[PDB]
Formats: sequence, structure tokens, C-alpha cells
Amino acid sequence: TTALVCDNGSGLVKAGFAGDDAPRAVFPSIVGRPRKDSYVGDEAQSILTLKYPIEHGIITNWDDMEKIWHHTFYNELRVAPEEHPTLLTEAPLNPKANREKMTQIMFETFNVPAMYVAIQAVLSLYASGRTTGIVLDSGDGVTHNVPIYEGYALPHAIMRLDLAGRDLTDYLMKILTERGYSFVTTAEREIVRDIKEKLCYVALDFENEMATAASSSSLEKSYELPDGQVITIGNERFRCPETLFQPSFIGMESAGIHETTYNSIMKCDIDIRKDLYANNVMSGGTTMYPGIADRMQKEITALAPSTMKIKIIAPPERKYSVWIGGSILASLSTFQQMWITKQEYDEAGPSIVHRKCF
Amino acid sequence: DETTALVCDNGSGLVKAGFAGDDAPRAVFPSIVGRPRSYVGDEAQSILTLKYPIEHGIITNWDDMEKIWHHTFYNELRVAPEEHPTLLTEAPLNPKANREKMTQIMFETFNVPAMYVAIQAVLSLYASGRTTGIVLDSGDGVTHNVPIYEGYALPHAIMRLDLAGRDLTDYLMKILTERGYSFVTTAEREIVRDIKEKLCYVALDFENEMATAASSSSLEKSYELPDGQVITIGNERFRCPETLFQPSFIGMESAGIHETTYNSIMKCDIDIRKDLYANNVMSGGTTMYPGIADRMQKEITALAPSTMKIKIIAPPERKYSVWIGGSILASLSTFQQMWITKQEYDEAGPSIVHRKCF
Amino acid sequence: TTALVCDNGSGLVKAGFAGDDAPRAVFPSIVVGDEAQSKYPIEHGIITNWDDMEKIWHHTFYNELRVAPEEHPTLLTEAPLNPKANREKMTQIMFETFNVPAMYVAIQAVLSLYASGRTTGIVLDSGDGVTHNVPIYEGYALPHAIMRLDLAGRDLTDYLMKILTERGYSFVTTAEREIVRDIKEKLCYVALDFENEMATAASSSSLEKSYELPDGQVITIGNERFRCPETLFQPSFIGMESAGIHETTYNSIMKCDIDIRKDLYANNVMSGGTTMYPGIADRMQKEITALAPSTMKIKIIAPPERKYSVWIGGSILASLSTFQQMWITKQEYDEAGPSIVHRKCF
Amino acid sequence: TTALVCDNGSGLVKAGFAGDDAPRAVFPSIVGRPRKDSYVGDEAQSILTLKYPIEHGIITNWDDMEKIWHHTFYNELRVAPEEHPTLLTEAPLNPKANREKMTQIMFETFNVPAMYVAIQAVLSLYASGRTTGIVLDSGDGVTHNVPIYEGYALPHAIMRLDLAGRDLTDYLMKILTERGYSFVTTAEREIVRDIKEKLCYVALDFENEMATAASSSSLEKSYELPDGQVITIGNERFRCPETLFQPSFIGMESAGIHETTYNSIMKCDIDIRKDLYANNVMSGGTTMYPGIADRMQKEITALAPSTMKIKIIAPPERKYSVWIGGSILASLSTFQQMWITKQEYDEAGPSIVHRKCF
Amino acid sequence: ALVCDNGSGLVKAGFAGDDAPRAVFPYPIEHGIITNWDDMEKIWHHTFYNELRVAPEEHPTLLTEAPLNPKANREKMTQIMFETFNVPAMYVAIQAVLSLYASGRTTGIVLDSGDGVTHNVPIYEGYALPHAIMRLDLAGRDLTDYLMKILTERGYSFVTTAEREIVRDIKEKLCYVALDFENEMATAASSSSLEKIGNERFRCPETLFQPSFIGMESAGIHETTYNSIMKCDIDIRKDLYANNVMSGGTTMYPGIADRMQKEITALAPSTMKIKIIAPPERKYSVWIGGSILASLSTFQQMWITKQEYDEAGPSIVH
Amino acid sequence: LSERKNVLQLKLQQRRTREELVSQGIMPPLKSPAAFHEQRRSLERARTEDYLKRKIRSRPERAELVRMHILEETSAEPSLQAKQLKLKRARLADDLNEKIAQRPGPMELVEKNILPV
Ligand SMILES: Nc1ncnc2c1ncn2[C@@H]1O[C@H](COP(=O)(O)OP(=O)(O)OP(=O)(O)O)[C@@H](O)[C@H]1O
Ligand SMILES: Nc1ncnc2c1ncn2[C@@H]1O[C@H](COP(=O)(O)OP(=O)(O)OP(=O)(O)O)[C@@H](O)[C@H]1O
Ligand SMILES: Nc1ncnc2c1ncn2[C@@H]1O[C@H](COP(=O)(O)OP(=O)(O)OP(=O)(O)O)[C@@H](O)[C@H]1O
Ligand SMILES: Nc1ncnc2c1ncn2[C@@H]1O[C@H](COP(=O)(O)OP(=O)(O)OP(=O)(O)O)[C@@H](O)[C@H]1O
Ligand SMILES: Nc1ncnc2c1ncn2[C@@H]1O[C@H](COP(=O)(O)OP(=O)(O)OP(=O)(O)O)[C@@H](O)[C@H]1O
Ligand SMILES: [Ca+2]
Ligand SMILES: [Ca+2]
Ligand SMILES: [Ca+2]
Ligand SMILES: [Ca+2]
Ligand SMILES: [Ca+2]
Repeated sequence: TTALVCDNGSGLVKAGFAGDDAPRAVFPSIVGRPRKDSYVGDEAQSILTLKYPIEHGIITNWDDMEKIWHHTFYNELRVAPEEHPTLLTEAPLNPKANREKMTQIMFETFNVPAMYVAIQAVLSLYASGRTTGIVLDSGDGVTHNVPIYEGYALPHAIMRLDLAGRDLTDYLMKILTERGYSFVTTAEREIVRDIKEKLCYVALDFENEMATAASSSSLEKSYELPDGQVITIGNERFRCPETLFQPSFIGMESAGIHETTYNSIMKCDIDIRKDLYANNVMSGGTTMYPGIADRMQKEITALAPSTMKIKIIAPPERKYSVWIGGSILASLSTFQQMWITKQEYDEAGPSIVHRKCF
Repeated sequence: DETTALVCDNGSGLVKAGFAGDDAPRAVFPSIVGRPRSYVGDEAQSILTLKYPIEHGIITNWDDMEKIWHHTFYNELRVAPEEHPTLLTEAPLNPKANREKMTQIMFETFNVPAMYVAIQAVLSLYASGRTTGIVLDSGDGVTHNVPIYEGYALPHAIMRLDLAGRDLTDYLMKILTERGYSFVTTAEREIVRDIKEKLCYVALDFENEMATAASSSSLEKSYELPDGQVITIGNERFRCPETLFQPSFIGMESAGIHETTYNSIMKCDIDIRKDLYANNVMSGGTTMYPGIADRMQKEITALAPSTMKIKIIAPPERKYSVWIGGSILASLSTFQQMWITKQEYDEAGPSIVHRKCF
Repeated sequence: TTALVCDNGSGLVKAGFAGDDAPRAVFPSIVVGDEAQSKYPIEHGIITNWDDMEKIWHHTFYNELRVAPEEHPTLLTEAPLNPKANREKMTQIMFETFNVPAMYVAIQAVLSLYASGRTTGIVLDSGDGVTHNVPIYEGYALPHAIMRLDLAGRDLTDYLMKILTERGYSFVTTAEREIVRDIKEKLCYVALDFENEMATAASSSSLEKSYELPDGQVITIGNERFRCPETLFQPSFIGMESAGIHETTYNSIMKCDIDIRKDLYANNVMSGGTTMYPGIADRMQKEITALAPSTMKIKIIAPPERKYSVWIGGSILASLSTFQQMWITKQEYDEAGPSIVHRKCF
Repeated sequence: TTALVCDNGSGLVKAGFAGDDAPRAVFPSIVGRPRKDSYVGDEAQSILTLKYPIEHGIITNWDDMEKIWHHTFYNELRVAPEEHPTLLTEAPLNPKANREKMTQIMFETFNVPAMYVAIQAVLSLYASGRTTGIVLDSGDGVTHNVPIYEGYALPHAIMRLDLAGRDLTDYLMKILTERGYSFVTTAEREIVRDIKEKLCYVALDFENEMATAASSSSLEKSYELPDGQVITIGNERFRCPETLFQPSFIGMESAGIHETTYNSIMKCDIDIRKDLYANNVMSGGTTMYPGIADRMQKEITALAPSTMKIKIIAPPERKYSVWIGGSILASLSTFQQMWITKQEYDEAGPSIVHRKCF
Repeated sequence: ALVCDNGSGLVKAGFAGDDAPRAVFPYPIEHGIITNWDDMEKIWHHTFYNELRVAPEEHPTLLTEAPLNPKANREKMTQIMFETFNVPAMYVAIQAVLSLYASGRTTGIVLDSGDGVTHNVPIYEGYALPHAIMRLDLAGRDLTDYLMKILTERGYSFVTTAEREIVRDIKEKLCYVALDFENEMATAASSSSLEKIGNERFRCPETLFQPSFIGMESAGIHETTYNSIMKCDIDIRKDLYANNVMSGGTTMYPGIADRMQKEITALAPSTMKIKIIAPPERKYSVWIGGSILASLSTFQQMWITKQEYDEAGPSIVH
Repeated sequence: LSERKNVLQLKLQQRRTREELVSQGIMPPLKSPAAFHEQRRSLERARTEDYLKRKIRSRPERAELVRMHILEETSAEPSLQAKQLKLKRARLADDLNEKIAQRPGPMELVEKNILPV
């Protein structure tokens, strides 16, 4: 009867139990059908046509989402939803209509006893032990700057950037084309993504690192392919994530993440800006690059009042910040009053989900 | 507490009950009896169709009133009525038949050893440390001016106004409509009652307050509903209770409370008027608004002989002035002789009330 | 330069820094402290011995916290119903003897209340030397309704020493008092139904428990486990004419304006070491429930860290940016004198 | 009807029978294949490429772990698994997932009739004869401070350090390089480890010991290498393990083991710290260095309150404290009721572990 | 507002609303009555300017007096306050009544014992009943004197200003009241956690219950309490028995309550409801009852104003 | 080793249950995540700090409570009040006692030009 925590990302579902220090289950967020009914997660990945029912953080395909959830309960976590309060997560600026659908599904389709939905970036902040700060949440499909004061996200200052993890993978495949390594297929992309996650880091000074790559090499590193073949990588290590500071790299016209962070803060009430500067929390897989902390520190220092207190919080577990946040929250005796119960739903219908809050 | 006297204040809306000598009633609950859509008080509030057995301060449903008293003894106070002399309150100008009926039931149904019946207003006066004055008693269902000399209410001078707290709640509901808020359900009527109670107030100068409001703002207040929504309220704060002074606001032909105050004094012997003007006591829940005493001061000021002493007495305990007055009276050595005994009742019958309670 | 926080109890000083999760230091309130371990300046919650108390504070700054007092604004705690006299003197000493840059005095119970996330409710604070019921409303203790009981933790230890005497275990000395106190802390509990628990001991026994003494040998204890704290509900156990803590809580609520009673019943918070017994929470409810108007919502709240509720409340309060303007400043004290504490601390 | 004990470490498996004085079998926790199936422990020593199925104390390779367990039962201990209730050990803060998988493999593949899992550090504490105390377990891959109150590990105050024994061997290899002694190969690493265990110690005052090495030398010791050559070793004797107190020696940014101990104790309830200080128990191969007790006592007394009683317990056999502890537990009458039975597993699944083992 | 309790031996002064008198200091007053108007005015002037440090024209001032004070004293004290000190308002109240007030009561019987006089005062609904009031001149100073006499046996001599202070101090520090004097005497002579001084600890205050110890044939304090009760209407007696309050420094002896409970038990019909009220602060019960009353809003209309005095004269006090 | 076993067995039945222990603040709440008792705590703390920072600016004035009859009116000092109120009620009830005792008969009024025959 322990509550379930389910973080639906554009790329990865993260699921598990309240109490737990990390998501018990983590699988690709995809539904496949022959190009017997439908294959979910990894089943589909191994002949099939693939859909991501979540784009840039938003559920855009309800029937496939429904199928994702059934897999999550019954195949991954192996639980009967009726016996479990369930907390879901949502993207910043999710339309109120979604969360209502999302609720209705849980109650009428999964007959959960109770459920909750919380904002992704909020949970991440929570997992940093704070109620106030500005989150940079970057997953596979979207990046947000989300200022939060007292557990309230500040929607007028929220920044969304469609550039995230997948885009970085795809760009790495294109710059790997430079050394003339060929990657296209299912199998091939997976390798590139692993390379990204294992070898890429953020250059503290990109142009200095480039003028240096064009020189020495403690730079270049090797990597073994499945068949035994060994490959070598150079400036691609820091050029790939540099895209986050220079989106022009994939032909995106948008401003870089440091700039969007600043602009977000500046779209907040001036009184609280000090507190935002002092609490810049990162979460999501795309924030996992070594050195990112210090590069952001630098970029933010370059833009702020020169005497401003600047702190970057990058917890080592920030890969699962969101989820962990959920777990902690669903665990609290104080939170138990905040479940939406089946009975409440019945008498008030889906609109009830918006109510309560901390 | 073996033989301690009991005090029961039967208002149109709330029953106030306890033991003589206490500062405060032991129990306060709604004056209702319910059956499925019998249960009493808060019991009935928690599915049922209800009656209020007291209308405008007068008992109107006798069977149900008995159930009110039974609940008081056995559920609320938890006592043996036979062990306890019992003081009751009644409205000004309670018809003689009601007094007798009430007496009879106390002695015959509950086998009380002794009892007494007092006027709501006089007890309020007593609690203020007076036997001579004019009381304005305004509860939930009815409002009275009661001029009183040495504890004797003057029937020829008494004013009754059916406009009260209930009516103010209703009107507030109505005017809240202007900001476009619908409050309609029984449960919503409660919320508005709460709003009334917390944020309403009596303007010193109504016209001025209107012209002011449009400008300043101390004025506008926001209030959070049960369901998490925030409403905002403005001149309704003071337009609500203004009604007491301008009953035309709800279409009533009566003159306002200040005017009935003045008129009641004028129906009293000329020589006692100075004493009345200087001892104007307010009692009952509805007399609670911030500013009310000052407004009455200034309105009676403008009505009187320019040379008269004007004093408004409005104690912080005025909600329960009636009950506290009861507590203190029954507790007096001098009063001990004044009880009606069962022996006296058996020898004379119900009509004993007229010669004993005055 | 972090602000300092000091809860002065009859038994223990609890001291530390604003923003800490609990006190950096705890030591006995006797003349100083653990020096006297290898006079009590506070009796029944009230500083009565000013010179020793000054020594208490001195020890605190210099031996315990190791801070220069002039560099740290300081919050103190006080008992409910503290005489105006005490407040002022306590203020004078801080500013004049210790030259603090700023200070504040907060009531123990209220700090505990805040700690629980309330600003209104009714506290039961029971430490070593005094027990109180303190109804509080938006931070305001309601003085006419405050209830005082002299029976507290110390007395309970002493009574445990006395009843273990019946089993013919001899505890008498200084060091024996200490053993018995540990036994109390470790093995005592509050019976849901006392009469029944007595009737039970005399029969079964999951009841009896064993404790290993410093000298190696083992003693075995039964009804003393629950008879010790039973005193709190039955003070006639130590010959006091007082009604029990359940009763005083009822009486306390009943002394408050009827319009806030429901909120008090619903927010009955426990704090202090002597509220630490297993079962106490549940027993209280039982008893309160039996007394109150029967429609009443009764909640007893007992946070596990309630031993230090008060200190913690202090840590938090001083940590608030809102509070920084509420300090009495050196400047202000010089300009108004010790009576400034009544206009600034309430 | 005869229990078995298996303590699974990063470096070593410790295994034997309950009520045994010591594990009958200790061998390296590794699985190998050509650089005829698979070679476990010393079989892999006799050419091959390796996995350690446990990294830093936690099970990371289930397939290979299973081959470890098979070897233990059939090659080393030579029993029929099915016939022996089996106690397993785990790292502190072992993911809930792991305890379950471990449980499951036990019941399903090895058909144990019953089993249990306790936490390494608590076993060691029990072998010390205490239920309350803070343990320092240092093995081959990981080091922990684990406070434990009345049997229960205190999760919030647990400290982990990724420095341990394997690190120290490696470091000694590197610093022997200074005197120009050449150590790199598999065979050579073994030689170095021998020297480590035989010759190294913890200087009670490091700087002084350094400055003494530099002068006299009762300090320098000779060691005959397996090839007949003799070497001499000096301050490397204490410099090697000094790393545990100054991890900076290998560029690790973490605090030293005394600092962590202090911090761990300060993470616990103030009223029980006294009790932790005075019951500080050491365990694991890496606490085997002479005089480490002394060093530890000094460092801690320095850090704690001066009135604070500090006591280090370091029992001579603390090399196997965990195993021995298990043997004691397994052998308890009171414990026989606490095994997880095959029946109970069938009915409740792997998750039963959470209710039975803590 | 200011509160001044003029006792025979200690003047008690402070501000209405405080816990305790802000100033307590040392005869212009004999047996509770002002007898020395020269020194009285010096002590009052000292109170305002040297002790409380206030300008008297700015403070309403409440004074106290002994039960049964000659009405002329009240008048002269009224005259002195309004004319010499120019107070804007004032009031004069009964020491014993104030003490009962400090216990929150208006009906009871008070035993007031200070430094120079002791009274039994039955009070019904605020009114002291003059016909039943008892006076005994035996009090605090006199118990100090008798302790000086019995310390004569142990061969310690105390006579001077300074020496009487030491004895007063010893009296206040170590004396207690025995529940059973004869058993206490028989026991002292035996065991002793008694000796610290021995039987003088309880023999000194024993004088209150047996005035023969300093040569009075007078009834003891228990008896005078009872006699005072018996001079009241029979129908008000049960109320007085149920509310016996002690006040004044000389009632401060540990165990005095317990002893009096026994003695009054012996005087009443054996079914009677008996309660002795002994607050820890009864040393200042009088002052505190004054602080209380002067702090009440209901009382603000009850001050004698400067204007009322000017128009009506010192006799307005009655 | 036969002996190590007995002390243990006597010490494992000397143990309180974790329920009881978290009940005493020794244990953190089982079911909360065990890594992240720190941040969990941090977070609960902030949560509270915030409630405080608000409920503080919303702090009423002594005046206002007394207006609502929360506190007694109005002097004197914390400790005195308690009794002082007892006295308020006492002084008044008595003030009322004779007032009613000596209450004119109806005749007094009628003849005093108030009320009918
Ligand atoms: N160490 C790492 N370094 C860089 N990128 C990583 C690392 N680990 C994971 N990623 C990338 O992060 C992305 C997944 O992050 P996350 O789970 O936060 O996204 P999501 O929640 O599925 O998507 P979103 O929140 O955008 O909907 C993947 O593209 C993955 O390659
Ligand atoms: N603070 C407040 N401000 C305004 N109105 C209030 C307040 N508190 C209570 N009331 C109103 O007081 C009324 C109840 O007062 P009261 O108990 O005197 O009525 P009652 O005695 O039951 O009725 P009645 O005397 O008319 O028969 C309700 O209408 C309530 O809304
Ligand atoms: N676990 C426990 N069970 C029972 N009593 C305990 C426990 N822990 C501490 N105590 C008791 O609590 C008392 C100390 O608590 P605390 O620090 O609240 O008192 P204090 O603040 O110094 O005293 P006071 O508030 O009475 O002036 C001691 O009597 C101690 O034995
Ligand atoms: N006398 C000794 N002195 C120093 N180190 C030693 C000694 N004996 C063994 N060791 C080291 O202790 C380590 C193994 O200890 P242990 O078996 O406790 O580790 P483990 O349990 O395999 O690892 P972990 O508990 O870290 O998962 C090895 O690195 C070994 O060289
Ligand atoms: N603890 C004590 N035990 C006994 N006597 C005491 C104690 N403390 C003070 N006294 C005595 O009380 C006397 C002073 O008390 P108090 O101030 O009531 O007298 P007073 O009001 O000056 O006199 P009076 O009311 O008789 O005019 C002194 O004799 C003093 O020694
Ligand atoms: Ca996500
Ligand atoms: Ca009414
Ligand atoms: Ca305390
Ligand atoms: Ca190990
Ligand atoms: Ca006196």
C-alpha cells in the first residue's frame, strides 16, 4: 500500500516507491507497433513504429500515455494501482486541462485510491531541501528556468527552451560525422548517447579550450564499440554541451541557458532576486556534465550586480532530482492530507486537482 | 457541582448553556432539530432536513424545543436535571402563555427542583453592572431596544425589529454578487457568514466611506475560500452592516437601529431619559462589528437634545452578554430567595411564573 | 557573528546558534554546570538567583559556545507569567554585563508552538521543575488562562527512587539518583488505562523489564514503569492536592474565550522532556476526550524532538529576516533602558 | 538444521557455518574469463579478464554474484544449499531493490529453506558485544561510519567514503616508486599488499614520525621479496595508511576518517552522542593497522568536547568481525524465530525482507 | 498610578500593575496607625523623590491603613497628600481587605500580621465588619524581641540596632511552626535534624498561639480568629471558615498553615468546612491587593480627585 | 564464544521498538527516504520558517485581541491578571447583590410616572 511515484519525462519514465532513495524503474517513454498489440519501453526498442507520447514535457498522446501507465504499474513496478496512492509529475506550464485528464485517467481508468501530480522543477527544488530558488531543469526533451518562491512556481518568469538531451545526442552524431564515424540506426544512436554521458564535460572557457584542443592533448579519449573496435574523440567532448550556451550550434536562434536564467530572474519581483541568485538549483539528466557548475557560476557572475551572492546547487543525484523530490514528499505525514481521494474526485470531479498546494 | 444552578440562553440561532458562576458558557451550538433528507445541534449539521424551533427570539416549535433542552442536559452539559435549579432566558414581550408553557415543561418533563425565567436584554444589562439602562439586543433572528429601570423592562417602550444577523448574512450574499461571486448553497451561506464576521464593519459616515473607498485602500481585503480560491471584498465590508442603520437596504420599512434607540427612549418617562442616554448598552452577536459603537455614538448624538449625556457601552463579551448576565444573577445570595421551587409549582401551577418572574 | 539562542530551564540550559537544527550545547543549571558534576539559580522556571544565573550565562558564552558576546545578538527564553522585574533584569544583564549588540526575550511555550508550525494553540510544557498549560493566540500567551503545576521531571525521578524502594532496591545517593533518572527515561511509559494496567502486572507479564546496573548486576522492574509517570495524572501520588495534567489542560482551555476553544482543542502541543513518555499522547487524548464537549475535535500533537521544542523555536525565530528588525538594539536600550523589553518583547 | 554465514565484500567473501569461530573460507570476490565457463575466486588467479561483482560494498553484477554464491556453496563450503538456513550480509544503506534481489536469488535459485540479511556494520558491533555504538567498517573498496542505536542502524547519520584498502595498496605501489622500487604487475601488486599488511602502521603523530624517519630509524625494516632479493622500507610504513586521515594524499577531496566519525556522531541525537563516543568500534581488514586505535583515540578526543569520554574498541579479529558477528547471531535461540522461511517467501515475495530484516 | 502600604516597620511602595512593590524599606507608624506626622511627611517625601523618583502631581496615589484606623488619620493623610504633595487624585484602603483581594476574594476572614500589629478581619462582600475585628499587639518585631530573650539561654546577647537585625534575619531564615508543639519539644530533645539553634526555631513563633510566652494572658491567634467568627452573624460563618486567609510578613513561617488547620479544627463544630489560605507572597498581599485594585478600570471612577477634595475637604475620605 | 552469545541474547530483548525510537526522536521516520533525512529536514524547516515569516507580519496588536475578548482588559501584568479577573467578577457580583436586593416594587415605578395601572 505504499504510494507510487511516477516521473514522466519526454525521454525516460522514472518510477518507484515513496520512501525509496531513487526510482526503482527507469525506461524509455515510447510505444511501438509493428511497422502483439503494442510494445512498451524496451520491448519496442529491440520491426516496430515508435511514438513518444510526451513531447517537450507535455503529454500529447492520451491513448499511448494510457498504455505507458499500464506498463508502468503492471510490468515495471508490478503493482495494482487500486492499492496505491499515486503521485505523478507534470511539466511547468502544463495546461489545466491536462492535469484534469491525467487525473480522470488515474481515477476512472486505474481506480487509484488517491493521487497527486506535482510540478517537476518544484520537486527538484524540494529535493534540494529548499522552498525558494530558481531551477534549471533540463531533461531529454525540454529545458526550463523555473523560479520558485515559497513553493510557488513563478509562471510569468518561467523560461522554456526546446533544446535538451536528445538534441545534444543528435548533434554529437553530426559532429562525429567530422571524424567520419558513421552512426544512424537504433543500435548506433545508443552508442553515441553512451559516449556523450561518459566522456562529455563543460569547458570553463570554451574558446580557450578550442585554442588548446587545436594544440595539445590530454584532450583526446578512447572508447570501445561492442564488436571490439576502438574509437577516439577530441573537442567534441565539450563542443557538444557548449550548444546549451550557444544554441546557434544546432541552428537555434534562442539565447543560451545562462542568459535565459538571468532573464528569468529579471522577470521576477526585484525584492526576491537576491534569494534567487543565492539558490540556483540544477536537475535533470542534461545537467550531469562535469564542470557545468563552475561554468554556470562564471556566466551568472558575468551578468549579475557585481556584488551579488551567487550559488549554483548541483546535487550529484540531480539525474533523479525530480523523482526523489516526489519520494520524499509522498513520504511526509504532513503531505497525507493532500492526496486527492477517490471519494473527493467523485463528488468534485477532475477540477479538484488544482486545489491545496504545499 | 452537585446542585449548581444552570443557565440556558435560547437564541433564535444559538443555544448558549453552562453553569452559574463560570465566566463563559460551557457549550454553544446551533438551535436546530433535524430528520432525514431526531438530531440536535452540531449533530444535525453533520444529511438531514432541519427546523429552527425559535423564530425571532420566540419559541415556536414546542416538541422540538424540548428536544433542544434534552440535548442540552444529557448530551451537552451531561447532568441530572432533578439535581439542578435552572435559569432560562426569553425574549422581551414573550407572551404570557409561552412563559407558562416553558415553566410547566421544566418542572413536569425534566423534574427540575427549581427554575427562573429572565429577559435576554435584562441579563445583558446586569452583566455590564447596571439595573437601569436601554439595551440594544441583536442576535441572529431579531433585534430589540429594551429600556430597563431597576431591572424592569418597560413594555410600552420596547422596539422589535425583525432585521438581524441572519439577514445581514443574506444581504451580504446578495451584494457579493456584484463582483460576480455566487454563494448560494447552505454551505456557501456559512462561508459568507464567516466573511461577514471577519471583515465587515460599520462606517462612521456612510456617504463619506463610499466616496473614500473609491480612492484609498485600506479598503479592499482578500479572503481565501475552503477550496483554495481567493475572493476580494470592498465596500461590501461596510455596506453589509450599514443595513442595520438603513433597513431600506433590504427593503424594510422600519427606521434604522439608531432611530429605534432614540424612539424607545422617547417612549419612556421624561425624567429617566438622561439615565437611558448615558447607559446605552449593546448586546448580541450582531453588535460585534468594528466601528459600531462609534457610529451609534455619533448617530444618537445627532438625534438627542444637544445637551444630553451620551454613552455607548459595548463590552468585548457582548456576544454572550445574555448568558454571562444569567451566570452572575443565579449566583447572587440575594437571588437565592427568588427561585421558583417545585413545591411552589405544585401548589400554584404554571401561572406562578407571572408573579415570580418580573 | 551568528545570533545566539538560550533556553533557560530549571534543570538544563539548552544553548546554540540560530539556524542550527538543535542546541549546540546542553548542561545542568547548577553552581558551574558540568564543573559541579565531576545551588540551582532557576526554580520552577523562574530565575531566583541572579549571581549564579550570571555565572550560568558566563559559562554558556565562554565555556560552552566560545563566543564573544558583543559579536552576537542574543535571544533568551522565559517562563510564562515571568514577572516584569525578571524580564528587565535579564535584559540589563545582557546589555550591561555581557554588552550584547542586540537581544530578545521570548516565552518558552510560544517558541515551542512556533516550532510545531502553529501560532495558536495550547501548549503543555513540562521540564524538570515546572509544568504549565499555556494557551497562546497568534503568539500571545493568554495570561488569565495559564495553569501552573509544580510537579515535574525531577519529582518523577524522586518518586521512582521511592517506589523502587518497595522492591527493596536501594537508591539514595547522588549517583544513584542518576541511575534512577536513566531508568525513568528508558523504561517508563504512560498506561492507557491505569487501573487495568495495575490489574495486568499482578497477573501476566510482558510487563516486567530488566535493567543492567553499572556494577554488572541486573534488577527487574514492573508496575513502577507506569506508576512513575501516572503521577502526572494523579498528583496525590506524591501527596499534592493538585488535579492532574489532563485536568489542568481542560481547565486552561475553559478559561479562554469560547470563540477560540475549538482551535485550542485542535492544537494541543506537547513540549519539554517530561512529555517524552511513550503512551502520553494517547492517554491525554483519552482523558481530554472524556472531559470535553462531545462534538469536539481534539488533537494532541507531540513532535519527537519536543525535548528541545523550545530551543528549536528560538533557533528558528531568530533565523527569520522578518525578525531582524524586532531585536532590541544597543542603541535602543541606551535610549529607553530595561523597560524597553515590555514594548519590544510580547 | 545447521545455519551458514556468508559476508560478501568488495574484495573478499567470508563464509562458514554458524557457531564457528571463523569463516572456514575466505577468497577474493571476483569472476573471470579468457582475456571452461567461468572462474571464481582463486580459480581466476591462475590469463583472464575480471569483474568484481561488488563495487564499493554494493552488489552491481547479479549474474556474476550468483556464480560467487554457487562457488561458495559447492566449492568452498561443500554443502547442499537447500539444507541450510543462510545468513547474508549487506552494506549499510543497501538499496531496497538489492536486499530484495538477493533474497529472491536465494530462495529461487539456491532453494534455501530459510534466510536473513543483516547489515555488515551491525554484525561487527554485535561481535563487539554491544547493541549501541558507532562502527567504522573499512574494507577493500569502502569505508563507513555507522551509528547504531539498540540494534538499529541510523540512516541519516551514516557516512560513506570511497577510499579504502584497495586504494591503499595502490598508493603504496605508487610511493614505493619513489625509492625507485618498481611495482605494477598483477604479481607485483600482491607483493605490495603483503608488505602493506605486514609492515605498515599508523603513526600516532604523523609529522613527528616523518621527521623521525628522516633521522634515525628504528623505523626502517627489511623485507625479503619472493624472488630472494631484500628491500628496505621506511616512512612508507606509516605514510601509506596515513592516507585514511589525509585522503588528500591521493587527491581525494573528502575529509579524513576521524572527521567523518566526528561528523557522523554530531549527526545523531544529542542525548546519545555520549554513548557513541564511548563505543566506537572498528572493523574490517583495513582497520588492522597497528596503532590506528591510538591515533583514532587522539584525533577524536581533540575534536570532541573535552569532558567527553572516548573509547575505541578494536578487537583483534576485527578482520572478520562481521562474519563472526553473523555466526553469533545465526546461532541465537531468540533468532530462530526471525529467519525468513521458504513458506513466508512464497506467500509474500522478495519484499518480505523489509518487514523481517532490520 | 502609585501604591503605598504604610506598615509599622516596612513601608511598601510601587506602581499599580506590577508584581511587587518596587521599593521596601524601614517609627512614624505605631501598631499600624500614623502617630508621628513630622516623620510621616519625611517618609512620604522620601518615598516619592528618593525611592520611586516621580513628580507627585502626575500620579494618582492609593494609600493603606490599619483596620479600625481613626477617621481623622484618613483625613490628615488625605490633607497631606492633596495639599503637601499635590496629587491629582487618591484613595485610602484597609490593609487586610487588600490582602483578601490579592487572593481574588471579597468574602472571608483575614489574619494580618506585620511588624507592629496583628488583626482578625471578617469581610463580607468587600465590607470589613467593624464589630468583629480583633486586634493583638504581638507581631514581627515582637517575635524578634522574644527570640533575643530565648537566645539568652544559649548565652548569646543581642540588644543594639545592628544586633536586632541579625536576630530578625535568623528568625526569618530558620524559624518554623510545630504542628504538635509538645511532641516537637519531646522530639528535639531526642533526635535532631532539628538543630541548625534548636527548639527556639519553633518556640519563637509558638508565642502567637500561646501569648503567655511573653507574659500575655491573651487568647492565641487561632482563638481570636474563632472569636472574630463568633462575633459575626451565624448565617455568614460557614463562608468565613471556608476562607481563612493569612497576610503580612509575620505569617511567613513554614508549616503555619498546617498548624492553624489543626487548631481551628479544634474550635469549630466537627463537620465544618475549613480552609486556610497561605500564598507564598503573603508578605506583600496588602500591596499586591492594592496594585490589583488600582489597576482595575472599574476603580478609576472611585478615586478622590483633587477637584473633589478642594470642594469637599479632608472629610470627603469617609 | 558461548558467552558472546548470551550477553547478546540478553541485550536484544532489552531493545525498544523502532516505532518507539523515532517516537523519541532517535530514529528518523522509517518510510521517509533514508538518504535525504537532511534535505527532508531542511525542507520541513523552511516550510515552517516561511509560515512563520507570514503569520508574523499578520500579527495582531495586543489591543485587537482584547477587542475580541481574547485577553483580559487591560492592565495590569501577566501574573496579576489571572486573580484580578477573579476579583473583577467578585467585586461586580457583590455590587449587584444589594442592587437587586433593594429593588423597587412595581408600585414604586407606576407612581413614579412609568408603567400603567
Ligand atoms: N551523465 C550524463 N551526462 C549528460 N547527459 C546525460 C547524463 N545522463 C543522462 N543524460 C541525458 O539526459 C537525458 C534524460 O534526462 P531526464 O530523464 O531528466 O529527461 P526526461 O525527464 O525524460 O525529459 P524531460 O524532463 O526533458 O521531459 C537523456 O538525453 C540522457 O542522454
Ligand atoms: N464578529 C461578528 N460580527 C458580526 N456578526 C456576528 C459576529 N459574531 C456573531 N455574529 C452574528 O451573531 C449572530 C448570533 O448572535 P446571538 O448568539 O446573539 O444570536 P441568538 O441569541 O441566537 O439570536 P437572537 O438573540 O436573535 O434570538 C449570528 O447572526 C452571527 O452571524
Ligand atoms: N525520555 C525521557 N522520558 C522522561 N523524562 C525525560 C526524558 N528525557 C528527559 N526527561 C526529563 O525531562 C526533564 C528535563 O527537560 P527540560 O530540558 O524540558 O526541563 P527544563 O527546561 O530545564 O525545566 P523547566 O522547563 O521545568 O524549567 C528532566 O526531568 C528529565 O529527566
Ligand atoms: N593486517 C592488515 N593490515 C592492513 N590491511 C589489511 C590487513 N588485512 C587485510 N587488509 C586489507 O583489508 C581489505 C579487505 O578487508 P575486508 O574483507 O573487510 O574488505 P571487504 O569486506 O572485502 O570490502 P568492503 O567491506 O569494503 O566491501 C583488503 O584490502 C586487505 O588487503
Ligand atoms: N520569612 C519570614 N518569617 C517570619 N517573619 C518574617 C519573614 N519575613 C519578614 N518577616 C517579618 O515581617 C515583618 C515585616 O512585615 P510587614 O511588612 O507585613 O509588616 P508591616 O506591614 O510593616 O506592619 P503592620 O502591618 O503590622 O503595620 C518584620 O517583622 C519581618 O521580620
Ligand atoms: Ca523530466
Ligand atoms: Ca439572544
Ligand atoms: Ca524549559
Ligand atoms: Ca566487508
Ligand atoms: Ca501590614
